[PDB]
Amino acid sequence: DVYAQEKQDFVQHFSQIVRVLTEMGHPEIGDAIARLKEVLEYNAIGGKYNRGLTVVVAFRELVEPRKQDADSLQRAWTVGWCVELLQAFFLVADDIMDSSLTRRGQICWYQKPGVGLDAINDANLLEACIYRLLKLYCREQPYYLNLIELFLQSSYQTEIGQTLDLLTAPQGNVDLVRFTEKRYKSIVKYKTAFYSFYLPIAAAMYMAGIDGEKEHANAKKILLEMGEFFQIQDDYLDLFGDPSVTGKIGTDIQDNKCSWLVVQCLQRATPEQYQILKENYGQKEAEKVARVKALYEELDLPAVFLQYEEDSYSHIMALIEQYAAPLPPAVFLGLARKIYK
Amino acid sequence: DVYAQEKQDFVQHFSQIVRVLTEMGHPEIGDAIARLKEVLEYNAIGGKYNRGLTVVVAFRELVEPRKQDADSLQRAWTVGWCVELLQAFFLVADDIMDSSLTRRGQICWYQKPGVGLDAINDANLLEACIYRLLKLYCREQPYYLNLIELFLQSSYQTEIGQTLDLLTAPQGNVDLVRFTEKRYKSIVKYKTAFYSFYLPIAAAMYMAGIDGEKEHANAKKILLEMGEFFQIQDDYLDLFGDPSVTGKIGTDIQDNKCSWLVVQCLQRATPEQYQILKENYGQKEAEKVARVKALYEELDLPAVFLQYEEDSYSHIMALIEQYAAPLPPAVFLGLARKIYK
Ligand SMILES: O=P(O)(O)C(Nc1ncnc2sc(-c3ccc([C@@H]4CC4(F)F)cc3)cc12)P(=O)(O)O
Ligand SMILES: O=P(O)(O)C(Nc1ncnc2sc(-c3ccc([C@@H]4CC4(F)F)cc3)cc12)P(=O)(O)O
Ligand SMILES: O=P(O)(O)C(Nc1ncnc2sc(-c3ccc([C@@H]4CC4(F)F)cc3)cc12)P(=O)(O)O
Ligand SMILES: O=P(O)(O)C(Nc1ncnc2sc(-c3ccc([C@@H]4CC4(F)F)cc3)cc12)P(=O)(O)O
Repeated sequence: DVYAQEKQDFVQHFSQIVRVLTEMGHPEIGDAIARLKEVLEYNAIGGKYNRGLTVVVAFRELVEPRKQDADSLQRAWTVGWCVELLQAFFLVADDIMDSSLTRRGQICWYQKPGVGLDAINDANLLEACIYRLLKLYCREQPYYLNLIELFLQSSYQTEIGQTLDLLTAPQGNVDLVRFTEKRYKSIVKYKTAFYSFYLPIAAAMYMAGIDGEKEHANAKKILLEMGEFFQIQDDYLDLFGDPSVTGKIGTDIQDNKCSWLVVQCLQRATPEQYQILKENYGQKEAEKVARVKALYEELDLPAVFLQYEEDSYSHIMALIEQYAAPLPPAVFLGLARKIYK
Repeated sequence: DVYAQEKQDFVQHFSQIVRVLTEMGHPEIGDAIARLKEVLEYNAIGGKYNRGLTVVVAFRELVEPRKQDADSLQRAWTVGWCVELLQAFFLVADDIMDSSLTRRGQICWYQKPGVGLDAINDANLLEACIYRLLKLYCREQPYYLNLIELFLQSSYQTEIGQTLDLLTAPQGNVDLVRFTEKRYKSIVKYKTAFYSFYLPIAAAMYMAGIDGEKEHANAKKILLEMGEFFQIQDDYLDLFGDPSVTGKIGTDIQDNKCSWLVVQCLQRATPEQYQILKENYGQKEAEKVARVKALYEELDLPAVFLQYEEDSYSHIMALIEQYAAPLPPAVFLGLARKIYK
């Protein structure tokens, strides 16, 4: 299991990441750096690390082993951690915006006592640490500027998607008319697919000298289609998954979210079916949640998902056959096997 | 008035800034871009634009007029606007953290109805726009990477200071023991001086080919000492200024802030004077505010400020005489004349 082999060394490298981001020439800022230590430890640790590890795995698959020295690996781990800090920045902030209670089975940072909206500044420091790391480890490298720009573009794309999400589903203002498929695909593309699929692979490519605009265009065609499928999967499993399988528990309906399900549900309705969803979707009560689930069931939406999963598997295989070269197909396929739940 | 000459053209260029940051190949994100237009217009417009204009004025003073073509000026205006967007990013967010009501005599963005904590994402888009602008206007230039890194370093330094501020004065937890001078100088240095004084001049230098580590070290020695003085000035004027002069009205005492005044006040106290400040500083009531002001008065703190202003003027002149070369002294002096209130 190629990801499980690399994990040990990756998660150990965190010690050094934090040591270096807090390494004492200016004793005056001690107290803020301490706080920075605390923010990293609480927010970068505890996930599965899929995105970060994809950098280290791709790097191994993309570089000639002759050219995989100790330095090269330190940089790969670091850039991997950069991806993880990006995620930490987004999540700290999104949890504030969504009024979330927990994240990874523990209290969101901003809910922790004495933190509150100070978390906004903490999220910003998380983003800042990316560019500090890139500079400490990669300034002298020929791909240095490509990475800076790739992280920046990835932040912008994610923010644009978050904006589009916030527009599509305002807390307190339940409206289903703007839960369209065109709109769903866009949110997923910008809000998750880009930084979760494209970014880690693309960081790997750059680090191995692969900076062709055509090569990157091709990786991206594949990786976006992948990330779309994997988000639709999570939406499905949110409801119809056993929570032993998932790890979450499915609040998408109480939270009035733009899930793939409710979208597809919306397309397959006599006018009278809409009124039941208007009535039930978003409410605290549990009997209400049940009537929504029963509804999606009586529209054989599993059958619709199953069909989507077939077609999607076929298309992605085709893409990989057509556009992976000159990359090894196992960079894409290994990712798919790792994220499939 | 060198700043008043450049203002017209600078503020007109905003039209183009916004046109370009919202310029339609991807119709799917229309709705988020619209929102981006709205965020820029509300948050980048309405200030004095000192920081932004310092880029355009310095550029004129630093480049040989032969080499000040139409392109060169577009880039100067743009980078100026980049500074202004940085400010917009910080202020949108700081207003959330401080639970501010108004900013520039109007409702803070996050208080505007339908915005709320969505403003966090909006602040982030403001930061993102800097790097989009830098790329659209400067990618091909030899100073491109220096600007990217300068903006990033400036964000980090500001955030670190904001962290140190948040630590020093927690809303709800009034403690004066950590309002020390060493701590005050640090907050000002990182939170304001760097990005308000050093950054705009340094962006100008880079754009004119001045990338020496020694030249930048020297500009910075001057500009930090300047920014320190100008913040101490604002603290003073917050209380002892006529508000016809200032434009603000002095809430620093109700808001339990780490002002230069309260700091210096703390150093000049029998133990019994502290108890009056413990008692009065931070409270809603007005009679309480008065007893604080009366206190600072009876410690001849104007006399202490006056002395500080003399010594400070002398030191800054000395710095400029010693370290401005090979820059023209009028870049520093013009800045001082523009910001002195
Ligand atoms: O037990 P499930 O996972 O629910 C089962 N699924 C499968 N069963 C046997 N082979 C495959 S191969 C496969 C699959 C793998 C990857 C992908 C997407 C393309 C990718 F890799 F991104 C899509 C479908 C699913 C799949 P079903 O729901 O089809 O009954
Ligand atoms: O009886 P098999 O079909 O061979 C069964 N397979 C599965 N069963 C229930 N869900 C999934 S999902 C799945 C799967 C996931 C990803 C992929 C493709 C390689 C990749 F990860 F892109 C192919 C198949 C297989 C798979 P087994 O492998 O446990 O024997
Ligand atoms: O009417 P105020 O402004 O209050 C008056 N101030 C001055 N009066 C006549 N010349 C100068 S030159 C001067 C000054 C200018 C710049 C600076 C700081 C160095 C810098 F430029 F950054 C410090 C002091 C103040 C100053 P006072 O408070 O000293 O009575
Ligand atoms: O009677 P003057 O001393 O000549 C009087 N000057 C001032 N009066 C009250 N506040 C200030 S603050 C001030 C000032 C500010 C900045 C500077 C130095 C050049 C710089 F902006 F660094 C020098 C003096 C002069 C100044 P005027 O200029 O209106 O005639």
